[PDB]
Amino acid sequence: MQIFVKTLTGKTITLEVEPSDTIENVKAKIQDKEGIPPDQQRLIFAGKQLEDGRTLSDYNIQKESTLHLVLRL
Amino acid sequence: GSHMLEMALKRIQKELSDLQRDPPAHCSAGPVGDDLFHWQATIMGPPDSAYQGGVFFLTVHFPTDYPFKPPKIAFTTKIYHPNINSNGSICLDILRSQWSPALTVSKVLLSICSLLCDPNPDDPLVPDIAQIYKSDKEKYNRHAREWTQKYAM
Repeated sequence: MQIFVKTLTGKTITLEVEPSDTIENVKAKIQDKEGIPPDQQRLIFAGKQLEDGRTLSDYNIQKESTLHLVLRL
Repeated sequence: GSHMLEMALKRIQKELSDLQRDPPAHCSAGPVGDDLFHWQATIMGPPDSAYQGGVFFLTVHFPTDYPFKPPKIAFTTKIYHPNINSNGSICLDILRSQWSPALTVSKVLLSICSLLCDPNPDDPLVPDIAQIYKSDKEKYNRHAREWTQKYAM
């Protein structure tokens, strides 16, 4: 399935994933495409902070859902 | 009852559906769980402001007669601002007397972002912070950044 990630600039990234993929795995995919380190990434889905060790399925992220990406500083 | 809350539920659903089809850059928001009347949202510290970098969490509580009365919106994250207080209450017109059904939760969060960029020190929930904004803007921006580093990152 595909999910999308919106960034601060407005750009949307597109990612291929499964429901069992962990938030870490998704941060890794983002690093591949954009070069942002996982330790700098904060992901958010419909108001909720996504934490490491939990799955997309645990947060009920679905086909074509859109997360938001922020950076730590 | 039935019909009142059906219309509200139809409307909340339509706003959620619109957020999924066309995600906005200024916020993200959605139901906490089962209950469509209780959402959470995030706001990003606007880039130009002293809140840049921070991620601010809010709760959204839709009344049963929504959208004819406004939602209840409150910060859960600590924020240093003249128009937002210790309990996360927000002094904003469009959440009270200026509320209109034409507004959405997304537009409200946008206006709240404007409030972080351009505070209104004449209608202050926190007079102390308001006086600092009025008579030492540099101190104000410093403390705002300090609180954003401390609570919202």
